[PDB]
Amino acid sequence: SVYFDLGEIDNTTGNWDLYGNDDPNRYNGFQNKFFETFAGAFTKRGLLLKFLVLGGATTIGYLGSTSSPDLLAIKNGPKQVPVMGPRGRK
Amino acid sequence: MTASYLPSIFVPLIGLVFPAITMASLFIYIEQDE
Amino acid sequence: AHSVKIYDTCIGCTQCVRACPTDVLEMVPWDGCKASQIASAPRTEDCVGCKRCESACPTDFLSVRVYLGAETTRSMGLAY
Amino acid sequence: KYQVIEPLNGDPFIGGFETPVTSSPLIAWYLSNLPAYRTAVAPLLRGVEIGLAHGYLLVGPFVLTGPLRNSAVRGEAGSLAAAGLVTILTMCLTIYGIASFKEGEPSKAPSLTLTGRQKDADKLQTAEGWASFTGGWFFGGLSGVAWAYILLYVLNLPY
Amino acid sequence: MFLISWRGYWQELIETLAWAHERTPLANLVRWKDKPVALSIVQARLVGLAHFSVGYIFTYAAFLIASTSGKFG
Amino acid sequence: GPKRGSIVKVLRRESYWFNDTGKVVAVDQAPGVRYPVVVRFDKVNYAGVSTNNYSPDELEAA
Amino acid sequence: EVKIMVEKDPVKTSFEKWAKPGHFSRTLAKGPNTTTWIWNLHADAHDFDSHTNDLEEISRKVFSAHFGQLAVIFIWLSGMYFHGARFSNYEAWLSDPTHIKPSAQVVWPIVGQKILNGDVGGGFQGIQITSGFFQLWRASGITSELQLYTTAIGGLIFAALMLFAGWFHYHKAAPKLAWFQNVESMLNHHLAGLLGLGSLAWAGHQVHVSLPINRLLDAGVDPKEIPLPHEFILNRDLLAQLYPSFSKGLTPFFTLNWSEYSDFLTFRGGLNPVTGGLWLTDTAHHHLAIAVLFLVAGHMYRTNFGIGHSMKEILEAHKGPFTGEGHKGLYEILTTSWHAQLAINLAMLGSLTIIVAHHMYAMPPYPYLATDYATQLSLFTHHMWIGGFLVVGAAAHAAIFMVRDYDPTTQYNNLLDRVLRHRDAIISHLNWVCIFLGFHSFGLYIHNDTMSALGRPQDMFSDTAIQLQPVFAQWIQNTHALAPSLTAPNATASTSLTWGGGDLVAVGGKVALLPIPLGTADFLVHHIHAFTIHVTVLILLKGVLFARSSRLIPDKANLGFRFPCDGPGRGGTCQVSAWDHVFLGLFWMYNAISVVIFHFSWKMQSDVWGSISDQGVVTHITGGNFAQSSITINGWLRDFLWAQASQVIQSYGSSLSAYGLLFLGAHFVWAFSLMFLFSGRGYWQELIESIVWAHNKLKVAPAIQPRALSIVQGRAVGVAHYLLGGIATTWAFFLARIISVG
Amino acid sequence: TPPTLNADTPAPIFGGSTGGLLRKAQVEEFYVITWESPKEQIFEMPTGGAAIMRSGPNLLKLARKEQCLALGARLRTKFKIQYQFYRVFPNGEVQYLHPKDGVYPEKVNAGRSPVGVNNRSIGKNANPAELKFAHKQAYDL
Ligand code: CLA
Ligand code: CLA
Ligand code: CLA
Ligand code: CLA
Ligand code: CLA
Repeated sequence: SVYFDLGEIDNTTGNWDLYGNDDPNRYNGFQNKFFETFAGAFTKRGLLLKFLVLGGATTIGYLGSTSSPDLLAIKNGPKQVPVMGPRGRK
Repeated sequence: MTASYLPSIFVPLIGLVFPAITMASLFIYIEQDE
Repeated sequence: AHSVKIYDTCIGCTQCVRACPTDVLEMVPWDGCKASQIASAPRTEDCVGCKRCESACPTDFLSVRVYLGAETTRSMGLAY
Repeated sequence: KYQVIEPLNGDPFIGGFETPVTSSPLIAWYLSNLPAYRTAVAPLLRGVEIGLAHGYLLVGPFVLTGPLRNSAVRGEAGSLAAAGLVTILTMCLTIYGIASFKEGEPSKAPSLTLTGRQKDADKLQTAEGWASFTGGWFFGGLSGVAWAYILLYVLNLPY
Repeated sequence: MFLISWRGYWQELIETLAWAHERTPLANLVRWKDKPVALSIVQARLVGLAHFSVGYIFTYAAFLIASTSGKFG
Repeated sequence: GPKRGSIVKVLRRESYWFNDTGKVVAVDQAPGVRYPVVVRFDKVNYAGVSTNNYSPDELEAA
Repeated sequence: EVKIMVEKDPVKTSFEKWAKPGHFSRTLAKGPNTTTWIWNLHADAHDFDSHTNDLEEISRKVFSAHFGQLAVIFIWLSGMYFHGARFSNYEAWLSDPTHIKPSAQVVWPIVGQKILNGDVGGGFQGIQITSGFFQLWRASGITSELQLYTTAIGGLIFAALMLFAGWFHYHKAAPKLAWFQNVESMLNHHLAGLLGLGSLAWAGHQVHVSLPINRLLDAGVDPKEIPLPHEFILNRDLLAQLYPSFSKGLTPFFTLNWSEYSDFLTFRGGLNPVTGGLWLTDTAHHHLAIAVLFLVAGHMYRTNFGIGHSMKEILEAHKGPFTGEGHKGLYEILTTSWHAQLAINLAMLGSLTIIVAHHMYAMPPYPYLATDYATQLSLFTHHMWIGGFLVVGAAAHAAIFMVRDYDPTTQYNNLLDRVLRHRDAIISHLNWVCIFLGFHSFGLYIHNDTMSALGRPQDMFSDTAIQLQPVFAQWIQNTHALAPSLTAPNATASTSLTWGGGDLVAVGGKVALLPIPLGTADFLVHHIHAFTIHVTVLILLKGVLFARSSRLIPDKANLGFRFPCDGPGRGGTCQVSAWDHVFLGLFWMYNAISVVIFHFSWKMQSDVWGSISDQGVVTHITGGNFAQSSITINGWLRDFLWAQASQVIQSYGSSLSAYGLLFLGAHFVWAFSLMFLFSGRGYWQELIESIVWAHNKLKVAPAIQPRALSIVQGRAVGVAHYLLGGIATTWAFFLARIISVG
Repeated sequence: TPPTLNADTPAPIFGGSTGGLLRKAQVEEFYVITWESPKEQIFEMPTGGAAIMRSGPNLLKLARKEQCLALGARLRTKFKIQYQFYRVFPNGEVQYLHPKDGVYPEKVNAGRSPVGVNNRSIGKNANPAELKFAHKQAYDL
């Protein structure tokens, strides 16, 4: 009937976890082993940020450089004649 | 334009990658208590 | 963290402490005006900058002055 | 069925309600059985699952409506854009983990259940936990984008 | 927007936006470090003046260049 | 200090009534009062009050 | 129980309280020390519930003020009728309503303004009016200036009468609080008596005078040869010449054999093919039905005659599981607080004004109304603005009630309490949906603009590129188009010509109405309308809910409804009251209504109006460029603002010169508003000191000390000037365009 | 005077609200207010809505200090009820704040020290141009 206490302070501050599934294992052990041996080295954040930046740099480089003529419009260039200057300029 | 392959190399490396890395560096420097 | 000050012109109107909605200003014995009362700001760590204090002192210019300084959680009035 | 609205955990002095939307048997079951709320499972597996789901769903709004949605490279451009989005999100997750988590703090996660049972906090709110989550999410997103592209623009069963 | 409306509205809006962020599942795993607050008073005046000035400069630079160079006198 | 009902002109540099005149009401003659003179003016200030107390060395022109 | 209650002579009429300017409130009755007394005098001149505290005097003052307002409205109406009688080309208009421009105002020749009296036709010279009074008088059966003169006098009489009542019921016989509180009998009498008998009387007037006169006007006879409106009352045979059903006397009505009244009591959709308006034989039937509807609906609530409902047992009976204690304690709210009634009344009246503005343009009820484009546009814009103002007023008064009339000691009745107890959820979700709507409405326009700017129109959101056809509106149109065959077997035609069904109707050249198409350009603008309305509701509802308290200021109700700010503390608390939320919502209401009226103007000039020629070819005014050019903001800039604004700007030296002048005048007023909207009181109060110094130097110091406007009056002045400038600019632009090109 | 000590008194009847505690109350300070009433009335909550206080002792925990002072002023003015409120830390360290010496800050009291009191008129502080490269501001002197 009382909603305060100094001992159980977490009961009187709303620190409960409203949705907690304490299940320790949900997937196939073989599949988990085959997933952690491949996505395990990606844990090192210090060696992942400097990997992502270089990957993205080289990716937008190769794709930015080795593009296609039909795909891009700024790469296909002008294929017509230029209009003239309103005051007889070029 | 002599090269004409450099504008395809630099503006992707200066309007996309440069902000992407400097914003991350500055966010790490801002949100740290030392 | 704001800085409250009480200069020696308070006539002991007690309105400053009645108005402050944070229990910051309190009365104190100090002879000299009429009734040996003066204001005092011991709990400046709780002032938000309401300036309700200054809007009450009926002195010539003022006798209680709030100077807005470093901002904190208590002074910002946050509840989240 | 009498009065379906209740305060949180029967405590009126917290900011919310136990409406049929938040608190309900079906809703609580569906929300507890999500990988981000399964507590004891290792963060890497949850990250893998979540990245798989997200990378698999993301190929849609990129291929159907793109700048090259009317070419022979229809699906490839959208798949590449999806992979770019997932690596960008991986970078954001990494910088969030660096800025928000320390390598000495035990856990910021809640520890109690809905009835005050002294359970254990989620290991996801650790620095290494978030690092594993980010790696698993990167891998899952890439694999999901690749699988979506394989199913769409390599095989049969159009939609 | 920054010169007509003042802070006490935006702070009382952010105070419920923060509630809405805290009381939702699947999105309270993330968490802000810096408490979100409304822009200050002088800061609001500064941002408003900056927007006003940038717009004032741009919509006239564009006009003076287009109306002239499009005719060249 | 000055007499009752005397018209004195203020010299307090941070007063709304600086260089203005006002008639004394009643100067308190206690031993330790720092601003005993009480003067009422015929024009309110930004706050709306018209009475204020000064020290005898802070206002006199007759 | 229910009886007459009056207190004989509660206030002696005199001039004593008249000589003392401030008398209602004791705080400012003393006198003007500073110059912020002249201002708040007029500010709280009408704050009846602020001067005193008893509901009785407040109610009496409210009653007498209503009577004064009615007197002013009567003077206005009598003036309009007298002008239509004395300085109007009405009789000439009646002989040729398709070539004579209406006009009921002339200008004295003094300083060259004589040229405002343009050549409107019929040998007349005056400003061309757009009130639509000529069409109303033609539909009423008025056919001579004499018949106007009299009614003018009539109005004047009522004016005096109203004034008399206004004095009487405050000074000789004023009621007491217990009399006003009888809401059951009040609603009984407003339903059965005011609306029911009023509709019945107007149906009588229609069926007796307005039908034969208008029918003879449609048969092409001279408006002077038409018999007078009483030759059809004292001669049933002269009236039966048109509707022979009258030959059957009043017998069909009493033997329930009144299916023989199908001559003048019809049910036919569409418009009259020669006047471009509804069939008066249909509006007579409509009013006859509405009258009996309201009459039988005026017997619901209980009086001292035993039977009837009571609007307290009705309320408490509705109390469900989800919603606490139901509607309990609301009958106590709406009978002991004038503000909680004004809120509902203003909201409903504003919404009703919007409904009226939407109905009248689509079903023109007056002859030659759809033809005159200027009148049909003004009647839309004016009513839209009125409704937009009234809804914001409703919000403001709900906030006032919540601030100083609500109390919890009786409001444990968990309906208002429950909605007050999840405001942090209501406002959060409204904020999210506002953001979602804003993005998915305006970002589409920005997309279209960027694409059409990048030379790639194939990626736009046009009707040729990716399409956004509104399917639900099209389905509703197709459903109403087929109603007179399946879901309305007795109605001969659809209710309106705007539905996809039907065909075109002409009124001698210019077109009246036709089926309106709906494409992507309409989808986008409808979503924009929804977004702006949602933002306005967000601001107003946030103000109303947080009028009492919030996390920032838990004791805001102690400060009051109207106050600038609670200090520069807590980071800053400027514009934190409900008055400031109304201040902020006025601008968004202005935005919304301006977008609506722009939509209507362009869509009508582009896809509805025009002038058809023989063989059927119809060319709209702009040329149907709304479906393609309204998908980009640049299109609204050039094809609507730049293009259509080309009539007002070059109107100098013509009869449309005043519009060209008021264009720039309203621009100046709008820009003037920014001085008050951007600045603040401290700078001006300081600057005023350096002027008071120069005044003292020359002994011209006023005794009323010149203080600067309060922090709230600055905002009030700013928003007032802003709204005046904007609305007057749009007024001048719309009129100068449509008068010349319509 | 010995500051009053907290207890486990009951709480007022309230159906809930969305203006209650937040995460700030479990990682930082939070406040709790108590009082004594002679009957069962209906009082307005400083967080929105109404609640029926109980007879005898009542205890209410809020999220700020200004909320407690607002509610307490409303009590002392409308119901004539005396009250106190504390501040509780995450680690359960109660701190007694408002009636620090029993008497409210309006009435004078012996054994009170003056803080922030300057022995001069406000218009006498030195300019901010002599105390430069010296962090004394203008008024701490
Ligand atoms: C401040 C001077 C300045 C500015 C505004 C620009 C602007 C531009 N250059 Mg550029 N450039 C400059 C100096 C400058 N250049 C110099 C000195 C060189 C010789 C090394 C070049 C060589 C160069 C190449 C080879 C190319 C450009 C290109 C471009 C365009 C795309 C941006 C880009 O890729 O930059 C890339 C910039 C560099 C690779 C070198 C930067 C040069 C100096 C060191 C930067 C100056 C620092 C600056 C003052 C500090 C800014 C502070 C600010 C953030 C507050 C853009 C119009 C591209 C283009 O033509 O696209 C159409 C392109 O391909 N630039
Ligand atoms: C909100 C407004 C809006 C919208 C809807 C679009 C839409 C679009 N833009 Mg666009 N644009 C906009 C504003 C907008 N624009 C603005 C303001 C600008 C100027 C800054 C531009 C500039 C621009 C350019 C320059 C280009 C586009 C392009 C495009 C197209 C592809 C974009 C893409 O890959 O999206 C991918 C979308 C996603 C990855 C996310 C999809 C969102 C998902 C479906 C939400 C699902 C929520 C879900 C239902 C919630 C329920 C959950 C439950 C199941 C549990 C698409 C039609 C491109 C184009 O060529 O178009 C033809 C292009 O090149 N835009
Ligand atoms: C026969 C003449 C007469 C006389 C001598 C009085 C005398 C009095 N009346 Mg009274 N009254 C009268 C007629 C009269 N009344 C009528 C006809 C009405 C019905 C409308 C009222 C309704 C009325 C009310 C409701 C109240 C009074 C009150 C009063 C007392 C104070 C009035 C005062 O100082 O305000 C003088 C006010 C004015 C001079 C303002 C006049 C403005 C008029 C009414 C409206 C004009 C609008 C006009 C169209 C302009 C529109 C805008 C324009 C700029 C474009 C005083 C005893 C008040 C009272 O006793 O309360 C203590 C009070 O509350 N009277
Ligand atoms: C049924 C209609 C109605 C009624 C009866 C009331 C009644 C009231 N309102 Mg209200 N209101 C309404 C509609 C209504 N309002 C609408 C539609 C809005 C939205 C804009 C508001 C917004 C509003 C606010 C924001 C406030 C009120 C207040 C009040 C109260 C005092 C009003 C007063 O003294 O004004 C005195 C009248 C004036 C000072 C006149 C001001 C001049 C106006 C602004 C300019 C008119 C321009 C004109 C059309 C043309 C200009 C050009 C010409 C002048 C040359 C009073 C109970 C006040 C209050 O505290 O309530 C208790 C308050 O603060 N109302
Ligand atoms: C043109 C000026 C302007 C604009 C754009 C806004 C915009 C907004 N106001 Mg607003 N306001 C203004 C003037 C303006 N205001 C003025 C003058 C006033 C004084 C009366 C107000 C008063 C006011 C109030 C009182 C309220 C708002 C609210 C809002 C928001 C509504 C949510 C929404 O639709 O989001 C949609 C946002 C947009 C359409 C902005 C454009 C976004 C573009 C299309 C996307 C760009 C793409 C990408 C992000 C660009 C990246 C750039 C990077 C690469 C460098 C929105 C941010 C409401 C709010 O907060 O609700 C949330 C609210 O309550 N305003």
